[PDB]
Amino acid sequence: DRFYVCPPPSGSTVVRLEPEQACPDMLSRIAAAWCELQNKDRTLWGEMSRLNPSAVATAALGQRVSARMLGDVMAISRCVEVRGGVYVQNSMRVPGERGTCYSRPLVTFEIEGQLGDDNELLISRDLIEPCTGNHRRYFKLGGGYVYYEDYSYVRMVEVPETISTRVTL
Amino acid sequence: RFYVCPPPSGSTVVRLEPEQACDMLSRIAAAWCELQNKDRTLWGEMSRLNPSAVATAALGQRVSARMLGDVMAISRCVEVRGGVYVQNSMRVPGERGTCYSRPLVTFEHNGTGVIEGQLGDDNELLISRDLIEPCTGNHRRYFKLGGGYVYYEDYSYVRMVEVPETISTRVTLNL
Amino acid sequence: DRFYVCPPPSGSTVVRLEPEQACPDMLSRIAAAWCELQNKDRTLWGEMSRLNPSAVATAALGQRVSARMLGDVMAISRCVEVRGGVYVQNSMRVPGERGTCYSRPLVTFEHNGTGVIEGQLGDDNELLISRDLIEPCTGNHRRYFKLGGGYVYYEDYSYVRMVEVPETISTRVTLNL
Repeated sequence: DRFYVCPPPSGSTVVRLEPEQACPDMLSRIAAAWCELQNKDRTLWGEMSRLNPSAVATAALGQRVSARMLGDVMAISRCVEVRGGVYVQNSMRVPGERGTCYSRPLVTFEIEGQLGDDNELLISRDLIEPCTGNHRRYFKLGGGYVYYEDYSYVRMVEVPETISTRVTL
Repeated sequence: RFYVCPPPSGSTVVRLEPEQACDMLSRIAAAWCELQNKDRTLWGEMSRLNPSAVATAALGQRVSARMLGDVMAISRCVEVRGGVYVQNSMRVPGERGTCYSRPLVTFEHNGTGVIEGQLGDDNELLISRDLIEPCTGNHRRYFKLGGGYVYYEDYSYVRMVEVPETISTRVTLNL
Repeated sequence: DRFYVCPPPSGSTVVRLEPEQACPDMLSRIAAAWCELQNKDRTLWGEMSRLNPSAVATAALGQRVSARMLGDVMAISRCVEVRGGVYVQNSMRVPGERGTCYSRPLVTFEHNGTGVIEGQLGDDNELLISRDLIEPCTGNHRRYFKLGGGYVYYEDYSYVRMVEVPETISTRVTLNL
């Protein structure tokens, strides 16, 4: 899948989450339940907007967007594809400090940033954690995954095993 | 509307209904069942951070709630009757650096008298004024207030606004 | 329901949450929206999998598993039934320091792999071998923990009685056909 950078949301585009919607023979009990379902779910969507507004808004608009909460309202900025080659960097240790490492891999792309959630590329290399033993991480990188051990790069891996929360109809 | 939330007591205690035992309208019915079983886990996880919002959704009436271990304490929320005064400055008078996360309000009714509290989520008026955060530059906020929203640049009131711009995760089913 | 121990997931089995799928007159309008609904829904599961991957995994599989993140992927390990009896401690007060307390009850139970484990009641009837879920103490302290098919009641950090909570609240949407 594609790489995006996410431009900071300005206080310009301000939107909110579509409120609960009023609700209206076996094609009719289904329609009302479907409505009541959608309404109730909005409470879950509400809670997520608080913490992960970006991901609530991408799902809502069907496009890659960045978001921040400015209180009780959302500030939307469109994301941009990175056509280039992206390159991951061997170490994940911070060259100026010991006992601190980047929590996610460093990359360079066409600038010196680091890998975010779901193939987002950041410019800010500032996701850091205290270092650990048995440090093992798999990071989604484009179509595949890249594996790290003791914060030193190891290999690109496939992860075929899959778990699902879909309901089959 | 507006609401005050009394603190729930250990009087009536409830819990989330557990997962349930489960031609085309039959498979659909089955999927519908399973979907409810699966969503159940989403509701459970939220009920720990925000039991209130879980309860009110499940109840149909604005309620408040707290977790007592794995069980939930409830109280109905009182509907606010009367005018409201929104303060203009969200800076705490007591200290520099620290301010209010949401706008202060004064309103009044029921037992017993005028309350100096603050604006909560989803048009809940709080009594406790403790929603505190250190000051930041270029600090824009909006806060839901009744139907519309109240704008706030660098920690003080500007104007009343609106938001025609609606974003939906809702899914449509036109039968 | 039944009790469960949960071995720590080594990265031996590592999984990912299955991606969204491309979506295909009145019956069609449904399966379409049903598919768009699962698609949308996946963002919620993506989120939860970040705080409680164990619960995301057990819902997915239909069995009690315990998970932990290793980056953007889930280490899975299948949980095992505990079958012997169980001793519940009366006092959720921690022995070492005043003011510090367990936030879930202490249990002792016996396993088949290892022997007697001095553990602790956890969510949805899981038994943990650790005894380190620790909050500070409080007055006015009332808790109800899920234990077997009932709930056990504690006041001021010490056992009281075996309650039942008949009272139920629900987010379910009924559909009758």
